[PDB]
Amino acid sequence: KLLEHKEIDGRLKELREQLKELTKQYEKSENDLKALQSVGQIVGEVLKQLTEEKFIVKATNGPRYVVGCRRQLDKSKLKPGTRVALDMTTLTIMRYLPREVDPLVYNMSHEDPGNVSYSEIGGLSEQIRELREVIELPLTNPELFQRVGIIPPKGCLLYGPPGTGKTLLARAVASQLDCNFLKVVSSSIVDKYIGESARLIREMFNYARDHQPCIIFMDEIDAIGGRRFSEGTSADREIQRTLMELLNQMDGFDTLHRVKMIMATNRPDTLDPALLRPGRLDRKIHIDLPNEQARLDILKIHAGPITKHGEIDYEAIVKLSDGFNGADLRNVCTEAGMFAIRADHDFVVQEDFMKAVRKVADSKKLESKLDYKPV
Amino acid sequence: SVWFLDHDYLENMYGMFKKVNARERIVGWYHTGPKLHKNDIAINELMKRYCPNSVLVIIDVKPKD
Repeated sequence: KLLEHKEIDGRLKELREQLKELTKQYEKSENDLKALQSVGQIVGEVLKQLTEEKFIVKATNGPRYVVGCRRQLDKSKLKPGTRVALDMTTLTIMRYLPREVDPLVYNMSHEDPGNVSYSEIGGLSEQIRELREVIELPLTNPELFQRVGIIPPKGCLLYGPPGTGKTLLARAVASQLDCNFLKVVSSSIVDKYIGESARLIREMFNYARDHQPCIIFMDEIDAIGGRRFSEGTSADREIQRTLMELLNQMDGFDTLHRVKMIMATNRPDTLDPALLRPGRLDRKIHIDLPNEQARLDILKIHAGPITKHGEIDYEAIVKLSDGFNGADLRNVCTEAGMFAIRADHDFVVQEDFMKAVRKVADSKKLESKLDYKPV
Repeated sequence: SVWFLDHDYLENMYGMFKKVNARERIVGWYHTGPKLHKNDIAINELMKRYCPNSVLVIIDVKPKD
């Protein structure tokens, strides 16, 4: 009776829900029709402002047309170098939109990662001491340096054995200052113009200025496509000219936000004596070969992400091979994992690490593709 | 009080005109008769129903100075 009538009302409510879905379909159709009217806008970049009324712009495809702004186009935000929307028929600025893929620029931007671990390879005797002390005083107080009147030292050079302080501890400094760093490999910086390399470095310096904590790191500065070009008939020392240009950029024209452009690289074969002079290179920090007791500590840090039997004498494994490389010690751990993979053992026995160390000892004996010496 | 507005003409023409312009929407109504008639407010209430913030434009077909 009344309950049956309530059930009929429920069926009507289900029909009402279907009507709401039909209304949603009608709303979608209305939106689609409204969309059809829009005709798109040519994407172009403003070359320059000819006048407040008209700005010269170039379409991405290539034809350039002088164009005029539309309504409230915020001409202050229409400054040249801004991507703009151009009417298909009118060819006049419609809106300011900035979107660039910038793949090469991304390599020159924040591509470099920072290693969170304070001691990935340990060996922090001066790394968290001298290196931290020189960078921290300007970073904490540029004004204190200004009271002394000495220009805050722009950068320091971590000359060291390759791999042990070069492959690792390169991004450990980023954790020490607790900020992401920019890696000046210079492969992205030198692309199609030898002259543009300094200008691209200036763009990176401006990006570095954007973050006061971020510190420029000139890691692998010599590294480039093929090999670094020293003075020669086919190719001259463009990199050496860039280094002199870098000295000019570091002091005076581009120094702000207490950002340190540390040349912490043992990659360059030759170090400029003028650069060594206090100011451009106020202090140089020397990474040192491991003390073996230090290598045991490095092996423990590398062993941290490792599943082991637990009957492991790391000192015995360290004594068995004097690799003297943080990467080689990491290799010992990885090869021990390969030995563990053989025989399907999730745990790694001490013998597996020792077998890996013997293979690593052979790798320590034979090395190739190393042509970089500090000074 | 004897005022008639055709619902069908307003709805059908507006829909066809809206099909020609998505931007186009009912925004108000226009009348001549420079002295505003008392009936205008009643017509306005129907106009208010069609458009949330509609306006009346008293355009004069015979221009003056």
